[PDB]
Amino acid sequence: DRIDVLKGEKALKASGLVPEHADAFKKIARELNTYILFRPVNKLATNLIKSGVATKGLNVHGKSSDWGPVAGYIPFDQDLSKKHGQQLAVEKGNLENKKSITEHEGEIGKIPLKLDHLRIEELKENGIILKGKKEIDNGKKYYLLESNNQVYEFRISDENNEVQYKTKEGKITVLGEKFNWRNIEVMAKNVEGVLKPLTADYDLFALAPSLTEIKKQIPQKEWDKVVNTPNSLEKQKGVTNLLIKYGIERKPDSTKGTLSNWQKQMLDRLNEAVKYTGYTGGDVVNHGTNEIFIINPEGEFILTKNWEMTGRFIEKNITGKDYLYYFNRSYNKIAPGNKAYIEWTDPITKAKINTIPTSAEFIKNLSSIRRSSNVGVYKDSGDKDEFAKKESVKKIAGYLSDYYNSANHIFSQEKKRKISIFRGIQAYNEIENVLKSKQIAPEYKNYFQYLKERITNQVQLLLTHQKSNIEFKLLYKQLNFTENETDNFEVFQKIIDE
Ligand code: NI
Repeated sequence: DRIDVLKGEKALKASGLVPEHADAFKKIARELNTYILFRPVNKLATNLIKSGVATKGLNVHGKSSDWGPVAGYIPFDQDLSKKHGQQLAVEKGNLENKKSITEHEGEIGKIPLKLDHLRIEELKENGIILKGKKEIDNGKKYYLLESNNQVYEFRISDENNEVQYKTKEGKITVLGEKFNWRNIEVMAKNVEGVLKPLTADYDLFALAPSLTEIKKQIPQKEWDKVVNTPNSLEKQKGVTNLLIKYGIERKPDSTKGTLSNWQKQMLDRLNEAVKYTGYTGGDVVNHGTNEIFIINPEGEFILTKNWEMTGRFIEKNITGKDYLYYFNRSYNKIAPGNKAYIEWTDPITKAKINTIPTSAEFIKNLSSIRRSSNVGVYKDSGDKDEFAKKESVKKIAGYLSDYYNSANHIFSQEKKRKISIFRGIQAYNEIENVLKSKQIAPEYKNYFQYLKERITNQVQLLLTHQKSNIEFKLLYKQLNFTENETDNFEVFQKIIDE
């Protein structure tokens, strides 16, 4: 799990959050016994945010800029964002910015970018732009601004800090355009009749509260009456109903993007803590859901370098220590040694995967196959057994997610690993049965063989991680040395041959 992660001040610098904000979060995590995870913030947006600039909310999906004079802000023209020249990307962004203005009837607009005094300085402190030799045009007083832009040229003005821009001599934008000097406009919010510029916001990746702490707050009588009973080990639906009842876990059928009542109070707490530190731009956190910034229940800072590392960190320190977290995205629980993990290629996206899919990924994968081959999982037309067939695929999707999540509501840490392995085995079994009906189309057959192999591989590495001599023992316990050598050798030979 701790695969070369960063921590302390180095983790804080890589995350982009403003130092005083992260520090106030540290207290929340500690007062509430919760893990707080954030996506990394655009590092060129940190100063803007600490200086009070407002953050973008739900209504603006335009990417902020990482380069040029506009760096940190959200350019109306997305060819000035972290998307240097991706045709498809820039076109999607520009559209979103236009719609942001039309759909919010005045609450969102665009205003000319004004690089004040201190900002130009800050840009100069970094490798972004430098001031320079003045320029004259239409009786206007200018100052070009040097930026490694391949395709654009910029410049500022004197009285008004307005910043302008034009295409290079014979260069074309990625949309097939070119033009003369136009002011640079950025996305804005209508505060009290006045449009204020917007910058990057703090993206919550997750909030993982303590399950044991939660249990302690629930009336003892009710808990023992909803938990301690008939469900033998696995299948704790009771735990789930209590978490929903007391506003800890979101409603049954998660609306488009609803937040649990505990999550809403947590947002208020975070935003309130940031205001208390002098922030005057409103809220810094606006919704709750490849490096990840982590603040643990002890106020420590950690930063994971990629998704596999953060998936393993969550399993070991958060989920494995009884904090709450649900995986929607998959990862390999045990990392690759010499023999790389086999891969599957999505027919449509052409993406490659080497993990056991979670439920939603499984549903998507099957969707790619359905598109690409134009047939469903089964072949018998005039559906008969149409009920079990559908149920069958549903059971597999359920077990794939259980492999990653059944241990979320299980208290015993040693039971967590045991239930997870067993879930993987149930998935394998269900998949094999689907293949044993012999009524599966061929493009799906290949994908199911891939699932069988990855499952087999991971379940073998998990068992061994616990008991390194378990392979030997599973076979050894089945042998009998009270018999004579020859008889005992036949038994051995049957077991490994079957
Ligand atoms: Ni956001």
